[PDB]
Formats: sequence, C-alpha cells, structure tokens
Amino acid sequence: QFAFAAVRTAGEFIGLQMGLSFATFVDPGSHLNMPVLARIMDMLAMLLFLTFNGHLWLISLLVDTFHTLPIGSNPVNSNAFMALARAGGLIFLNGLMLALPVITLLLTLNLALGLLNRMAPQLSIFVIGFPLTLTVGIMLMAALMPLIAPFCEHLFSEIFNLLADIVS
Amino acid sequence: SWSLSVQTLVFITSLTFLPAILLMMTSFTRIIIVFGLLRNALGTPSAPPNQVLLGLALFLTFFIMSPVIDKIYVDAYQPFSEQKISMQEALDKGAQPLRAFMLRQTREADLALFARLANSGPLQGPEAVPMRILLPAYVTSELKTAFQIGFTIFIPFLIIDLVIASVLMALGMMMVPPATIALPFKLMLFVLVDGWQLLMGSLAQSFYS
Amino acid sequence: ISQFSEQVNYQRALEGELARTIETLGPVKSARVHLAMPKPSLFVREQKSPSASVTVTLEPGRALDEGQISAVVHLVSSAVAGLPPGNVTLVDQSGHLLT
Amino acid sequence: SEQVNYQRALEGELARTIETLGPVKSARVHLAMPKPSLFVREQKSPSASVTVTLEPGRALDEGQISAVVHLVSSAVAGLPPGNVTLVDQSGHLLT
Amino acid sequence: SEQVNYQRALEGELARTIETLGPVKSARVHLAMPKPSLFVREQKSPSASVTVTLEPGRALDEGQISAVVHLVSSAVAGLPPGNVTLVDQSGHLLT
Amino acid sequence: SQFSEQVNYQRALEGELARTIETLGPVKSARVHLAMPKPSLFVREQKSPSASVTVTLEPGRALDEGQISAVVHLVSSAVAGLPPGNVTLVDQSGHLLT
Amino acid sequence: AIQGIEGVISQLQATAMAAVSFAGQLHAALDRISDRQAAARVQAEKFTLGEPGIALNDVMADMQKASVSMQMGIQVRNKLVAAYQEVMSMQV
Amino acid sequence: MTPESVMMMGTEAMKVALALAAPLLLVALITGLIISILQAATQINEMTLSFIPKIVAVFIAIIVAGPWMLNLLLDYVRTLFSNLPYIIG
Amino acid sequence: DLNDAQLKFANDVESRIQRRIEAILSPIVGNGNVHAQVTAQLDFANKEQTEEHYSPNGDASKATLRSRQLNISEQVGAGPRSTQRNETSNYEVDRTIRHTKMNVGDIERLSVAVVVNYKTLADGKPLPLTADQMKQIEDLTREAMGFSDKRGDTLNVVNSPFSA
Amino acid sequence: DLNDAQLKFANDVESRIQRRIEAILSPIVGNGNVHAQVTAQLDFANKEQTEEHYSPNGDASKATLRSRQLNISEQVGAGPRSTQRNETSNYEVDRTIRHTKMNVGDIERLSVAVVVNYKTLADGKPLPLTADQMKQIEDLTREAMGFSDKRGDTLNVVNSPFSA
Amino acid sequence: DLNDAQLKFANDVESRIQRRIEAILSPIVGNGNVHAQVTAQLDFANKEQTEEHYSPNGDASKATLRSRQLNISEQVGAGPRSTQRNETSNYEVDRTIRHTKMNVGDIERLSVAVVVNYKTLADGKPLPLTADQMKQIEDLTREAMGFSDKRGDTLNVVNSPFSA
Amino acid sequence: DLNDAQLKFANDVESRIQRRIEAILSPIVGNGNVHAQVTAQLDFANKEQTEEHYSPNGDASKATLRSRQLNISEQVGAGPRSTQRNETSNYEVDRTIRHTKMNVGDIERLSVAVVVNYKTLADGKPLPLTADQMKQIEDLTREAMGFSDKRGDTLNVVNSPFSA
Repeated sequence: QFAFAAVRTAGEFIGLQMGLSFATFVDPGSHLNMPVLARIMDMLAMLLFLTFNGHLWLISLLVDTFHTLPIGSNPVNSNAFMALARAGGLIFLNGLMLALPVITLLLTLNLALGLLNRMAPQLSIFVIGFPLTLTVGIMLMAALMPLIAPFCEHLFSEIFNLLADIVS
Repeated sequence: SWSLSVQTLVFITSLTFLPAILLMMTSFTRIIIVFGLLRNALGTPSAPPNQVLLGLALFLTFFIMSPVIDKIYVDAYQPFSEQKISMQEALDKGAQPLRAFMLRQTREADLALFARLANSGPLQGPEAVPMRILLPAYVTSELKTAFQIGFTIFIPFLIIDLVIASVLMALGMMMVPPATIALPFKLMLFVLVDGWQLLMGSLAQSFYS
Repeated sequence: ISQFSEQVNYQRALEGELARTIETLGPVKSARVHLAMPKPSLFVREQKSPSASVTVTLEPGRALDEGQISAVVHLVSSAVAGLPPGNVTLVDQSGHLLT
Repeated sequence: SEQVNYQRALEGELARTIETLGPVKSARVHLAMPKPSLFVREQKSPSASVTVTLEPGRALDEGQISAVVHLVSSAVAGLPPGNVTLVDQSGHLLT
Repeated sequence: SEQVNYQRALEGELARTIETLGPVKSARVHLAMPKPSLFVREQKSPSASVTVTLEPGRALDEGQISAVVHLVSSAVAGLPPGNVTLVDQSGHLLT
Repeated sequence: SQFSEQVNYQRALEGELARTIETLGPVKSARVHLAMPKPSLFVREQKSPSASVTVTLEPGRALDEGQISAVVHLVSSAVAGLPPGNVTLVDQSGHLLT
Repeated sequence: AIQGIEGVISQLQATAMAAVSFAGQLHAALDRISDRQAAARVQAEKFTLGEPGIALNDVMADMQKASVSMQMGIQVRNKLVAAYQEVMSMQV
Repeated sequence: MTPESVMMMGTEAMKVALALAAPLLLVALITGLIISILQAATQINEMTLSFIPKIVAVFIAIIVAGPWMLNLLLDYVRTLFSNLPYIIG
Repeated sequence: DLNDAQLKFANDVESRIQRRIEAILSPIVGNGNVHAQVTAQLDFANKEQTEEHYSPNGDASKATLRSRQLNISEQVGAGPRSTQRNETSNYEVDRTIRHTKMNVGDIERLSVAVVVNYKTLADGKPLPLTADQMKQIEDLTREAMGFSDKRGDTLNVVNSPFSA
Repeated sequence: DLNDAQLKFANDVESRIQRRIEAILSPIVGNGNVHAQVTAQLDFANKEQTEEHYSPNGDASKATLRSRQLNISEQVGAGPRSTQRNETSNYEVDRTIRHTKMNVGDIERLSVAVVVNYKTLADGKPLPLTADQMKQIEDLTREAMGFSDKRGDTLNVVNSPFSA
Repeated sequence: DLNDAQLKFANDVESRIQRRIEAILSPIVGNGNVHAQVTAQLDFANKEQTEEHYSPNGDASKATLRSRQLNISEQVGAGPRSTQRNETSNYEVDRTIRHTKMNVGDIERLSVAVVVNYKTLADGKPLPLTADQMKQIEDLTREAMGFSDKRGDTLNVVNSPFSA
Repeated sequence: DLNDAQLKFANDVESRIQRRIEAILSPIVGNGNVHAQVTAQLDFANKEQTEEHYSPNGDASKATLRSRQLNISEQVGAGPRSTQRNETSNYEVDRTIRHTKMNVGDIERLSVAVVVNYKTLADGKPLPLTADQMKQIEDLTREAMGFSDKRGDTLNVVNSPFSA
C-alpha cells in the first residue's frame, strides 16, 4: 500500500499547488478538502497495478514466504520492522520526484506572478494568478500523465524487492 | 448408484451452497462490484438501496447465464430426471458447461500462477486444467475485470468535480464546497447519457465478447 | 533519469569498465562487452541466467592462452550478479569462438 | 517509447560489434522482442535476424557463423540461439 | 499513435535492409499486426507483404527468397514465416 | 536516487580497493570489479557477492603465494559478506593467480 | 480422445522424469453407507422372495445395522453443514 | 488493457476536462487582467471591484458556450461507456 | 493455393527421381540414348494415430501380481467330500502407448516409364540391345526409383530406336 | 469463385499428365506423330474420419487381465453331486485411434485418349504400326498416366493416319 | 515449405552416401571408372512412445512380499478330515518406464545402384572384371552404404563398358 | 536445421574414426598405401528410463520383518486332533530406483571399409600382401574402430593394387 500512498501524496501536492483547496492554508483540517487530483492519480495507479498483475505477484509472495518463514513458530529479528517503518520515507521521497516534474515550473509561474506584483501595487494575485495557474497546472500535468507509468513500475519494483529483502 | 436416502441427503446438502455458486462461480461478482463502485462514484452511498441493486444484479445474471443453464439442463438435468444418468454422473456432466464459461472469461496469467502454486505438471492445453486451478483463476480474473470496469467508470465523475472546483476557484470562492455543487451535475450527466442503458449493455457485452 | 534509464545507464557503465580491464590485458588491443540482463515474470520459476558476449581484438599475432580465455571468463562472470560462466561467449576479431 | 528506444539502441550496438569483425563491412540486426504465453502448448520465443555485408570475397568461417550466433543470442535476454538467423548480402543463409 | 508510428518505423528499416541486399533496387514492406488478447483463447498470427524491385535482370535465388523470409519473420514478434509474402516488380510471387 | 547512491558507493569502494592494491610493491596498477547481489520481487535467496581483481605487475615482479592470499583477504573483507572463494585475481597476461 | 491419449502418454513421460482427499473420503463414506443399505435391502427382498438359506434373523439385524449407518451419515452431514455455515459467517 | 492504453485513457480524459474548463477560466482571467490594467491606469485600488465583472462574464460564458460543453462531455461519456467492454482485461 | 504447392512438390519429386535414373543410365547406354519420366501418387492427408498394446498375462509364468487371496477348503467325510477354492488375483500388465503423426507428402505408389535407344555401330546399323543388358537396365532403374512391392510400384523399360 | 479455382486445378493436372505422356511417346513415335488428351475426375469434398479398432480377446492366450475372481465349489455326496463355478474377469484391450483428414483435390478416376500417326517411309507410303509397338505404347501410357484399377482408370490408344 | 526442407535433407544424405561409396571405389577401380547413385526412404513422422514393463512374480523364489497372512486349520477326526488354508499375499513388483521420442529424419530403407567400367589395357581392349573383384566391390559398397537387413536395404552392382 | 547439425555430427565422428584408423595403418603399410572410409548409424532419439528393483524375500533367511503374529493352537483329544496356525507377517524390502537419461548422439552400429595397396619392390612388381599381414591389419582396424559385437559392427578389409 505504501506505493499508492506515495502516488496519492504526489497528486495531492500537485493539486494543492494548483490552489484547488486554499481553505487548508487558513483552516487546517476544517472538514473542507478535496484532493481530486490525488484521487485521479490514485485510481490511475490502481489501474496500472491491475495491468502489471501486481496482485498475482502478491499472492505468489504470500505463498513463497512459507519457505522463507514456515508456519511453525520461528524466532524473529528487529531493525527489520524499522525497515517497513523506514519505508515511510519512500512515500515522501518518491512523491517529491513525481511533483518536481511540474511543481518547479509552477514555482516559476508563481515567481512570474511575483514580478507582476512588483509593478503597480495590488491589482494582482487572487484576481489574475489563480485562473492562469489553474489552467497551466491542468495542461502541464495532463502532458505529464504519460510520465507516471515508468515511475509506477519503479515504485512497484522498489516495494517488491524491499519486501523480499526484509521479510527474510 | 446410491440409495434413495443417500441421494436425497446429497441433494439437500448441495442445496445449501447456492450462494457460494452464485458468488464464486457466476457472473454475479463483476456486476455487484461494478454497481458498488458506480454508487461510490455518483456520491450517493445509499441511493439505489442495496436491495434494488441486488435484484437488478440477480436479473442481469439470470439473463446472462441463460445459455449455460440451458446447456446444463439439456445435457445433465434432463437425462438425470429421466433415470438415464445416475446422480453421481449428472453433477460431472453439468460441471463442464459451467467450467467452459468460467474458462473463456479467465486470464492466462492467473491460470499460469495457479498452475505453478499447485506444483502441478505442465498443462499443454486447456483440457488438462482441473477445477481446483480454474476456480481461483476465474475468481481473480473476475475481480480484476470488475475493478478495471469500475475504475474507468470513475473517471468522468471525478473530471466533473475537477472542473467544478477549478471554475469555483477562478472567481475566488475558495470556501465553497465543490462536492455539493458537483453532485447535481453528476446526477444530470447520469440522467442524460442513458446512465443505465449504456452501463447495462456494456456489462452484458463485457460478458459476451 | 527514469528508473529504467537508471538501470540501462548502470548496464552501459558496467560494460564499459569490463571492456576497459579486458583491454588492459597484454595481448588485448581493444575489447567490447555486451550484457543481456533478464526479466522476472509471474509465469516462470527459475529466472533465466544473464548472458554476456565479449569480442576482443588482439595485438598482431598475440593469441590468447587457454588460461587467458579462462581468466576473461571468470572476470566477466563475477562482474554480473548471478552470471553462470557457461553463458559468457568470448570471440576474437576474426570471428573465432575462444570459449 | 522507452522500451522501443532500448530495442533500437541494442540493435545498433550489436550491428556495430558485428561490423568490427574483420570480414564484415556492415551489419544490420533486427530484434523481435515480444510477450510469451504459458500453457498454449507450443508458444514461441524472442527472435533475431542478422544481415551482414562482407568485404570483397571475405567468406565467413563456420566458427565465425558460430561466434556471431553466440554474441547475438547472449545480448537478448532469453534468446535461444536457434532463433538467430544470419544472412549475407546475396541472400545466402549462413546459419 | 505511438503503436502506428512503431509499425511504420519497423516497416521502413526492414525495407531498408532488404534494398541493401545486392539484387534489390528498392523494397516495400507492409505489416498487418492484429489486436492482442490476454484471455485464454483469443489469438491471431500477424502477416507481412514484401514487394521488391530488382536490378535489371537480377533474379533472386531460392536461398535469397529464404533469407528475406527469415529476416521479415524475425523482425515481427510471433510472425510465422508462412505468413510472409514476397513479390517482385512484375507481380510474380517469389513465395 | 537511492539506486544512483548505491552505484556511486560501489564505484568508490572499487576505486579505494584498487588504490591500496597498487600501493603494494610488485603492483603497478590495479582494477577491481564488484558484483553486489540483487533483490527479487519473489523467492528468498542470497547470492554471496563476487569480485574480479586485475593487477598489472612491475617488469618481472611476480606476486608471492602469500601476496595472492593478502590481496584475497583485503578484497573479501572490504565487501560485506564476500566469501574469499568468490574473489578472482588475474595478472596483465591473463594468468589466474587465485 | 486422440489428444487425450497424447496427454496420458505425456503424463507417463512426466512420471518417468520424476522417478485421498476430503471430498474423496466423503464420497467413500457415502458409497459405503449406500452399499450397506443396498445389501440389506437385497437380502430382505431375497427373503421375501422365498429363496432358501436366508434367515429372518440376519435380515432383521442387517436392516438394524443399515438404519444405524444411515443415522450416522445424517449426523455427520448435519455437523458438516453447521461448520460450513459457521465458517461462512466469519467477517473479513 | 496495456499500460499505454490506460495512460492514453487518463490523458484523453483530462484533456477533455481541460477543454471543458478552459473557456470559463480564460474568460475569468481576461476579465480580471482587463480590470486590473484599468485600475492601474486610473490609479484606483479596491480589491472588491475586480470581483464584480468576473461573475457576470463567467456566467455569460455558460450562456454562449454551455451547449457545446454539454454536447462534448456527453459524447465523451457515451463513447467511454460504449468502448468499455473492449478495453477489458 | 495449397493445391498448387502440392503439385509443385510432386513435380520436384518426380523430376529428381527422373534425374537419379538418368544419372546411372547415362554412362552405359550413353547421353541421349535414354529417356525416363516419373509419375508419383503422393499422400497429402493428415493422419494422427495412437496405439495401445497390452502384453498377454494368461500364462501364470509371465503374469505379474500385486495381491492374491487363495482360500482353500477340503472337508472330507468319494463319499461326502466338499472342496471349495476361492481365488482372487489382481494383476499388473505391460503397457505401450505409441503416438504417431504421419508426414504429409509421402509417396504412396510410384510408376516409372523408361525408354532406351538402339545401338548404331560404326557402320550405322541400329542393332538392338540384348536380354542381359535389358535386365541390367531394369535392375538399375528399380534401384534408382526405390522400387518396393508394399507400395505397389510398377516399372516398364522397353527398347526401341529413337526418331530423328 | 472457388469453382473456377477447382477447374483450373483440374486443367493443370490434366495438362501435366498429357505432357508426361507426350514426353515418353515423342522419342520413339516422333515429334507431332503423337497426340494425347487427359480428363480427370477429381475429389473436392472435405472428408474427416476417425477410426477405432479393438484387438479381439476371446482367446485366453492373448487375453490381458487386471483382476480375476474364480470361486469353485464341488460338494460330492453321479449321485448328489453339486458343482458351482463363479468366474469374474476384468480385461484390458488394445486400442488404436486413427484420425484422418483426406486431401481436397485428389484424383478419383482418370481416363486418357491417345492417338498415334502412321509411318511414312522414304517412299511416302503411310505404313501402319505393328501389334508389338502398339502394346509398348499402351504400356508406356499406362506407366505415365499412373494407371490403377482401384480408381477405375480407362486407357484407349488407337492408330490412324493424321490429316494434312 | 517444410516439404522442401525434407527433400533437401534427403538429397544431402543421398549425396554423402554416394561420395562415401565413390571414395573407396576410386583407388582400386580408378577415377571415373565408377559411378554410383543413392536413393533414401526417410522417416519424417513424429512418434512418441512410453513403455511399461513388469517383471513376472509367479515363482515364489523371485516374488517380493510386503505382507502375508497364512491361516491354516486341520481338524482331523481319511475319516472326517477338515483342511482349510486361507492365504493372502501382497506383492511389490519391479517396474521399468521407458519414454522414447524417435528422431525425425531417420533412414527407413536405402537402395543403391552402382555401375563400374571395364578394364582397357595398354592395347585398349575393354577386358571385363573378374568375379572376385566384383565380390570385393559388392562388399565395399555394402560397408560404405551401411547395409542392413532389418531396414530392407538392396544393393545392385553391375559391370559394363562406359560410353564415349 | 537440427537435421543438418546431426548430419555434421555424424560426419565429424566418421572422419575422426577414419583418421584414427589411418594413423596406425600408415607406419606399416605406408603413406597413401591405405584408404579407409567410415559410416556411422547414430542415435538421435531422446530416451528417459526409470528402473525399480525389489530384492526377493521368499526365503526366511533373507526376509526382513517389522511385525509378526503367530497364533498356534493344538487341541489333541490321529484321533480328534485339531491344529490351527494363524501367521501374519509384515516385511521390509530392499529397493533400488535408477533414473537414466540416455545421451543424444550415441553410436548404434559402425561399419568400416578399408582398402590397402599392393607392395611394389625395387623392381616394381606389385607383390600382394600375406595372410598374416592381412590379419594384423584387420586386428588393428578393429581396435581403432572400437569394434564390438553388441552394436553389430562389420569390418571389411580387402587387398588390391591402387590405380594410377
């Protein structure tokens, strides 16, 4: 599940830089939040996982962990648990990269808007910045959609070989 | 053949597993998963009440499994009822059309995986696959197909919410919830494009294709 | 750099260094190493063993010793995780199979 | 695209090494890398076609035919030599 | 689009190598690659049509026809040779 | 990326090992190649890492049996879980010293 | 089938290279119970027929044993169904 | 079924979303920019007078191009539901 | 389509048999002093066959057994004798499964017509050949054509002067 | 459509049989002194056949057995004799399944008409041929046409002077 | 397609047998004074066979046993004797499974035609060979061709003067 | 494809046997005064075999037992004697499983043809060899070819003067 968590994180951050849910910056956790991009890329990731037959692999590995770890009570290790907990870093680390391919340009766009506000005071931002940045984010990440699939396979491979290495 | 008491006992016992046959060997799973996903999509978790959707799914399954049931009746139930085929052979004769229907809709990858997990020998043709391999392969294929159908179903209902939120945000109304605005529009869409006829026909084709 | 790109680049780099060491060998004037690293699939049991093809150009008349062929085999096999020597092919500049 | 590009780059390098063989003036490698099917009785497997242009009269030795086969087979994950075809500039099958 | 483009690139390179073959002045390759299916039954084998223009009087040898067949078949994942048609500039089936 | 970090670490270890091997009297230049094992998306299995060491000797400076031994020990120790028997040592002429 | 015999020879080759179940047990138990009941019924019909050598004692005792075996099968079926219902009631 | 088909599915869907939302967003942006440059020219600065014409312009946008959006989205959904049983795996 | 391929296959087989006959008939009779033509009845029918054979076990010496129950009773009171023998035997038998797929394009029946010339001496008189030479030609043609009696092959070699 | 393809197939077969006959009939009779035409009754009917054969096991010597129960009782008191033999035998039998798909386009019945010319000597008199030569021509034509009696082939060779 | 490959395979086999015969027949008879041609009936039918053999255990000396129950009763009162023997035996038998896949392209029947020349001395008279030399040639050809009687091989070597 | 590889394998084996024969036949007969050719019938059929053998245990001395129940009763009243012996025995038997995969490419039957020259003395008369020398050549060729009788190997060595 960690991989889908990472994809959801990247999608939610792209959406938040869209300005889609501005009420979280003023009222954190105020029952008003819609990470619709996060849901879009979450279901796209689920479709990709279905395509790459990840669930069959999961079932096969569930079977295989017997040979490594038999039903009979066997002694257990420690830092191994940390590994799964340390996998919590991946959700953030991989999420940053997916965003990076778009947030950076969005950042530049916001920087550009700043240059416009360095001119005649007020009369900018909250009136011209939001629609422009929304449309730019939309078309940018619409073009960025073909990019997730190699990253999707990368995420699945990372989770799978981490599982294989640490379960043992 | 078995004594009449044994035959009656076996018949009564086998009458118990009807929900299991409906859920794990029939077209019911894909339809019910698609209906649940669609209900999750429109934003009304209690709209068509579970009983209405269950009845519609039962009627759809009855209309879809009609040729398989007909073949079972003509090949197994008719000779058994006319005392031409014993009780212990009618089951074997009737399990073959259902097996064929389950096979066509299954997937190679699942079949290969469950042929490997059983440590069985090579299966050069589909005629060597037993039921112990086809059952979970068919179940997994049905689950994956249902989830694929539901996840491509989900996309337009999230697209509408995305555009609604963006339009609301253009004008600075940042404190307006987008879901409350999007729900009537999602209902309007599902009304306009024959929401149910297209879905019904698509599911029925999805079986016969 | 994509995850796939990262791998392909790793493969290219390994090929380069291996060719480099092979060339440094006295009789060898230039080396070319091609690696075929395989793919795990949910429809097979033992993953296919990686394979390597090594082409050497020798110095005028510098024929490689049986031990020279052997040592080349060992080096290439070791440099590739799970490379079974028997899957290393060594060929000269004239197309003679040395392995 | 990433895969197709991998294919093109590999084909290129293989042709390159093949040309770097004394008797070979130019080489052309075509790879057919597909997806297999389990329990389909006789499935099939990856395949390669190699066309060589030789230097005037530079006939390839049986060993030369063998070494080309080995190299091409190794460079393709799970390429069974028997699925490598080697042909000359006149259309003679060398394999 | 990505697929169609891949198909037209493969066609181009194959024609290219075929023209390389001495007796061949120009080649034209048409591929028919069918819809894939991941079920447990649906499957169809692709097909190829190859038209060659020969140099004045440069008749292709039997072996030559054989090598063209091999190359085209290998370049297409799961192309059964028997589904490769080779024709000359006059409409003679060399197959 | 982590993978990039891992590749860099492998390269650095190779470099330092070659360095120490050269510093040795009879050795003019060294080249170390490490093959660290890999993870699988299924099935448990260790693949004891492997090393290939190529040495170029000074004109006529043949390595002692003890020298092969010491090279073996150093390379094996520098690689977590490297079984000596998986270290190959070769000269500039292609003679296997191990 | 011709292809079926091909598969048989293939499995024989598999055995060469290489060199019962709960449903089977239940089928065996049902067959045993039915065979006992049929044997008792056939002996009863033979006695009713008037054929010599068949004693009423044996007929009545065999009918008794068949009834006991039928009741055992009924109890096993009842429990087995109860256990299946219990397992299917588990919430996942 | 192939991941290329899936990612194409997402792209075309979200380009449809872009086409649906582009007229309204662009009209609002143009109105805001025009009102802002007029404010800069006249040296008038209140953050509320830019919000007034934006609503009217965006609401007119549905009057003029609304049928086109409604016809495009219905066609997209109809085609998606019709092609659903051919992209099954 | 396929029929033309089969016909070309038959033509090539016939031509090669003709050439093989001509090759041996040339050195002794002479170039052009021999002409032969071959026709071939071929087999283009796909046949698949599975054969099962059981070794007989009726003789107690070659019979292989797994379990055997032999109840013997003799209550002697011939008088009031009472013999009773209940024998039950379970056997294991030898088994041979052969699966055969016949080749498409095999030869069913080959008939060959060969004609030889006369012998024109230095004078020019067309002297006919002898019986021994004719028998030698017949034997050579039978060898070249792969003559067999199971197939039903027929061969006819006649001697006649060639026309101008 | 398909009928035209079948007809062209028949025409090619007939033409090739004609050419094969002419090839051997030319060297002895002479160019143009022989004309032959062939008609072929062909088989364009798709047939599929599955054959099952069981080896007889009525003789105890070739009978293969898996299980055999032989209860024998003899209560001698011929007097009050009482013999009783209950024999149950389970056999395993040889089995041969043959699956055959006949080729489309086979020849059913071939009839061939051949006409030869007379012999015009240096004077020019059209001298007819002899009985031995006619028999030789008949044998050669039978060999060339693949003459068989199971098919029902008919051959007719007549001698007559050709017209101008 | 495949038929042409099979035919080329047959041609190569025949040519190599021909060359092997010529190689030994050359040093003694002389270059060109010997000509041979080979035809090969080949096997292009895929066959798969599984063989099961059970060692007989009817003799008590070679019979292997796992469990044996022998109930013996003798109630002597021949008088009122009463003998009863109930014997049950479970055996373990030797078993041999052989799986064979015959090679495609094997030789079924080889027939070879060889012709030798006469001997022209310094005068030029074509003196025929002798019986001993002919027997030697026959033996050498039999050795070269791999002559066997199970296959059904036929060999014919005749002596005749070669034409100019 | 594979057939050509098998044929090349056979050619290499035959050539190496030929060279081995020539190597020993050269020093005594002389360079060029000996010619030999080898043909090899090879085995390209994949066979797999599993063999099971049970040691007989019918003799009480070599019989291994796990459990044995021997109930013996003798009620003497021969008079009214009553003997009863109920014996049950469970055995453990020796077992040997052998799994064999025969190599592909083995030699089935090797036949070799060897021809030697005559002896031309200083005068030049081609004096034939002697019986003892011929026997020595036969023995040497048998040793070189690996002659065996189980295979069915045939060897023929003849003496004849070589042609110019």
